[PDB]
Amino acid sequence: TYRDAATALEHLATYAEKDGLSVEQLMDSKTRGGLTYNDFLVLPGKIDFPSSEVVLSSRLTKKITLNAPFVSSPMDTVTEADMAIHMALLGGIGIIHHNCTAEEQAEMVRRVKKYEPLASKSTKQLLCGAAIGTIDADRQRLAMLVEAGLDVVVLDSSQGNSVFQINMIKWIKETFPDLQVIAGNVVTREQAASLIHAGADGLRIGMACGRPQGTAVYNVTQFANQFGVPCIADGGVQNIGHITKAIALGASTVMMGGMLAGTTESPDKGSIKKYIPYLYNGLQHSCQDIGVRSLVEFREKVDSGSVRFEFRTP
Amino acid sequence: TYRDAATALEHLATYAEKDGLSVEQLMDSKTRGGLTYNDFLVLPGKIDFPSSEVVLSSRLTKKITLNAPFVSSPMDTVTEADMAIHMALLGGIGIIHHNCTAEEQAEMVRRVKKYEPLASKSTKQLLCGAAIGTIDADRQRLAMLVEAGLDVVVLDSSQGNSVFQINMIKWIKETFPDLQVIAGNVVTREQAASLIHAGADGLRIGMACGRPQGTAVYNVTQFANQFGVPCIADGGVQNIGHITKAIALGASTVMMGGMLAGTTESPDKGSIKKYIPYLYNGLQHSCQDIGVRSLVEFREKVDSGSVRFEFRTP
Amino acid sequence: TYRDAATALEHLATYAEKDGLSVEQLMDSKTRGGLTYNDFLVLPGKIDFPSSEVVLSSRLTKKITLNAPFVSSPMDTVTEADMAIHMALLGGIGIIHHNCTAEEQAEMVRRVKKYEPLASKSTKQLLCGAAIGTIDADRQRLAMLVEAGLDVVVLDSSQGNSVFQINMIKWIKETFPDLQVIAGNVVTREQAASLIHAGADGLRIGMACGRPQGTAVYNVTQFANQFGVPCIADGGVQNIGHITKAIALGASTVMMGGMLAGTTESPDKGSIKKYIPYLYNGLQHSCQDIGVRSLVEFREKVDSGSVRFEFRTP
Amino acid sequence: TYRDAATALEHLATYAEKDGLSVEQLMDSKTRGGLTYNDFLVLPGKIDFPSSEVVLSSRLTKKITLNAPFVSSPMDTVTEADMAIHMALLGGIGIIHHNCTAEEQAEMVRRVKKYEPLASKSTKQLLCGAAIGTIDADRQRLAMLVEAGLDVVVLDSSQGNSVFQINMIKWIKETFPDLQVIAGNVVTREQAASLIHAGADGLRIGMACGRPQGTAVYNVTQFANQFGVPCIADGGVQNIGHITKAIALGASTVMMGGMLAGTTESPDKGSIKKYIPYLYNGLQHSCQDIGVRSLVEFREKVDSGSVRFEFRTP
Repeated sequence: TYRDAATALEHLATYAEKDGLSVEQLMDSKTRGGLTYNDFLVLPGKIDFPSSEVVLSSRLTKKITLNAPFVSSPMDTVTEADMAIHMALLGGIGIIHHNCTAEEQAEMVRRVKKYEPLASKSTKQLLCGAAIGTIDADRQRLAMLVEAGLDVVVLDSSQGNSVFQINMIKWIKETFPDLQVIAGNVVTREQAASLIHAGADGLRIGMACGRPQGTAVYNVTQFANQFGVPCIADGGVQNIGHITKAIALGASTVMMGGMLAGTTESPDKGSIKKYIPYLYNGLQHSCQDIGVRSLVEFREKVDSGSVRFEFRTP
Repeated sequence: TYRDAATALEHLATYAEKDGLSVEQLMDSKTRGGLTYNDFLVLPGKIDFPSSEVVLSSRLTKKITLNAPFVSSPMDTVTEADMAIHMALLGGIGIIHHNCTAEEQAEMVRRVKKYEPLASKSTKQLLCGAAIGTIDADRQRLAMLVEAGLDVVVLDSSQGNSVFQINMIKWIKETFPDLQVIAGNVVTREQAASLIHAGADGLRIGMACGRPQGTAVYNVTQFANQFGVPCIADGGVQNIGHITKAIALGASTVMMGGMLAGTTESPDKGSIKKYIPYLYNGLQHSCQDIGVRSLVEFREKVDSGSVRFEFRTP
Repeated sequence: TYRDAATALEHLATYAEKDGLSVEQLMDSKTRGGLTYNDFLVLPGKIDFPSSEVVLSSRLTKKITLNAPFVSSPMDTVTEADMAIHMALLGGIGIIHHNCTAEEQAEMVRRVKKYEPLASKSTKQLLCGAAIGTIDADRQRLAMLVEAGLDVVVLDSSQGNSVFQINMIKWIKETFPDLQVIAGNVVTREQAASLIHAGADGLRIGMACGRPQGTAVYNVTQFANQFGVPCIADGGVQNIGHITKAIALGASTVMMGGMLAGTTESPDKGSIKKYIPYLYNGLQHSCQDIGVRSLVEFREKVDSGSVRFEFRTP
Repeated sequence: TYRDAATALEHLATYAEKDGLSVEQLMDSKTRGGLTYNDFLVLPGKIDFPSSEVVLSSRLTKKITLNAPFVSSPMDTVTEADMAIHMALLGGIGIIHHNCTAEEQAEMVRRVKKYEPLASKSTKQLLCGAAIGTIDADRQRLAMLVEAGLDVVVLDSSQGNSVFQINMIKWIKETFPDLQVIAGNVVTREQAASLIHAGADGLRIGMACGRPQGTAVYNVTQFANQFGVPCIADGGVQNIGHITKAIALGASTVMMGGMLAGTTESPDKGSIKKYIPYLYNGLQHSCQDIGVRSLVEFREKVDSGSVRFEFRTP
């Protein structure tokens, strides 16, 4: 009559595929269309370890790795020296905004770099990022930032795939060889190809014209990750769920803007000194539930079709 | 011109399939995606009997059968001795919560078991269930519950497919052979396989990480029912419609939480002594409309493709 | 360069099919799922006549034809003698409700039948319908209604495909051969087959258990219309758009409940003497826009794939 | 290990198609159904020029080309001589409404034509359009409008594919050979074929009976543009996004109604003298982001599958 319980693990082989969808099946522009994080769930797996064991090391750029995938956005309502210092102490990084004079921006970088476990350090000084535009003036700005000790620059554009930005990337790589460059914003595979070819060390993802973020992250990273170019998901995550899903779909780090506005160190959500640990633990538990011991493993399992997904009805 | 009325039953054969969808067609993760109960309807069939004839006997675990598929959730706002006693008198069962000391929980079980037609009885005493965690302490807790006469234990976890829970299942089966074990929570076929292999007598279904309940119930039970492992649908049903659909998709019993908060016997919806009969009759009428004389028949008809469904637009 | 304007009608042949969807393509339970009237639009065609020319004659049952497809529902808030008289004068019909004693119901019928162009007449007296249940008592009720001059009886059930209703149909046909019987409610092809086989002269369409109305109307009528059994759409139309779409999908007449509550003749929307003409003209204009000169033509064009449809996003 | 950055542009060839959907893939009535502008996004491309270089010249009719695709609707709340004069000065055109006597309408045209860079001019006088019906009286009306200097007439109908309108088109072409005729409204390929065959110089797109605008625009223009018959999108655009998408899908110009109600020159949104430049620049930037240097190029790129799209979930 009924099947033997002892055969339950073996009986999974009478099925053509694993329960749920692979990421490739989920992210089908032809059938499901463009997806946001709220449009799907990640299915749980097997828990064989405590969440405390989960490693969250994350590539920010080709040469920079953080102990956590959290990056503060270059918004004048979010990141200044205070934010950048405290994000780095907590294992992420801060991208200092450029709605300020070049001198003011360099002094903020200098404050971070002069500041004295999970901590993001270069020099042994705290890591610092900063945003610039691709206007002629930003060349002088960048030179000042580099003089102040900048580790990574983010080129700040709604539409990054431009001759202006490509030229800026090429100039930076030639002029400041030790500086890591994150280009963007991009939402398509073609945009990604163009800026990778130009010499980008990382990409920033998000945008009549635009693209649903989940679909953007998947299609850009599916291409970029083949070139070892890590991507930042910058679509305005609001919670641990959004962060887990951004990474699931291919992002290496996640940019936090509105999420961090209102915290103590922003220029009330309280202190980042509590909030980032809360997110860090939340992401450890997400990985635990999914059955992966690191974000590197998480990426590998998803790309192999081991991690499964389900599309959600409205 | 027009076809003869006398040929109407025979003309149904010029059609390739029955009107509406089979459950397999409905629950397609590739086309429709993940479904909740509100996303579909069960199509009516042929009424050849009064609703009063409908039998609602339901398997709780491999060895325990109830006269009705109603199970009270182990929530400190829902089930205590009062609830558990009255659920059992009405042909269902109550799972006593464990947000309390082990001694307090055992005394609540003892109250149920010492209490003196559709009634759920073991000993001739009322059936009682209780929830525990899978922490080391819960081993001592369970021993106390068993001493008090416990018939079935529910392992209480958001994500039940863990080494901790698997170990707990194996220990219980070896230590308390006469005790029935319901494992969970699970939402996937793989999770179900793992806990069935470990020795579960039943599964509890429901859950960044999770799954729409209709899809969860279908895919877990489609696997579990082959092993004679009955599943409890625990996604928070709110009405008779939800209960009918949970069972349609494969659930053997349904867990009621919020539905029963506010009733007289919970620790105003009035008395369960009225409400459960109301639900019992409602489910009889649902079965009647669908054209099935029992929940066993209902399961068989659905799995054979006889019972039909329709997906609902928003 | 550009194509000649003179060839525009001929160039439509380089296309594999007409623009938009056929009704069969629209009403696909596998792809689109279950549809309501709000989920689609009828595409316009070619206007070659004034709307005043549009004929709205509609089959109520195998033997009864009305000058307009409007039927008042058997609700004690909608149809009594006043409503039924005035609906018949305007070319539709009224189904008198049965939330009343059999004597009271017969007197209401008698009032209609004794009352002295588009007018619905049998005898030369106004046509009258009435609802009954399928309980033993309704046999005596029906005998009284028939004595009072009843032309058509509607069997009033949420789920009409029952042994009780089948028995009632067979008894009526044998006992009152001149009486037309509308059976229901049904939502599926199988239910329709059963009640047609029993001897129904018409079907009433609409209903955990149920079906989206557009899909119900299409699938029931696609079957029933082959047997010359006209169907009433009873899903609670609210406007001219709903009425046009119900008929487009296969309904022969449309039942109005809530639409007519609040009018002067119901037991403020004003007088039916104004409202029905307003709907009558609205439906003429709908037919005009679609390019059909009658509801008979409308049915034929839709079933041949000439009339086209478009599914609407939310 | 990782792929070389230098190969990034070449690696795009291992993919079967470009990222995102072609317009033909997007506008599938069978899979996605009927779409509105809010249901999709246009994907960004490569920026190789400043937005100021973007040319927005747009065909209004076979013989009339405007410097911008903006047309004011013939609504008595939107277009009169003031509106029409100022729209023409800004490189678009105004269609004067006909909820007025024929004499009053002709005097409004006369005011435009007698008025003394991007400016729309015929004679060297400002271009003027006007709406008429297809009633017998409108023949005398049109003669008066033509005497006043009318350049283009719009036949004003909810459903333009009628013998009345076809007759009117043929009469106009024969009687006033120098007058350009825009026929409509149409929403289908068949309606378009009929009015093109009759002699229309342009079509106006938009409409129980109707069609989602994005789908209407695509299917009508995909046919009409082959005959060099430019189409006006008249579905009530509200913003720059709507305007960009209407043109993306095939429209040559866009009609603005509600958008322009409340402006200074309508019979507060301020002056059109500011608002139209704002829209003009917005559309230049949209084209820039997409990577096209003109609306002619935009049409060509979209029809070739170069410009890509993404369907948006709710």
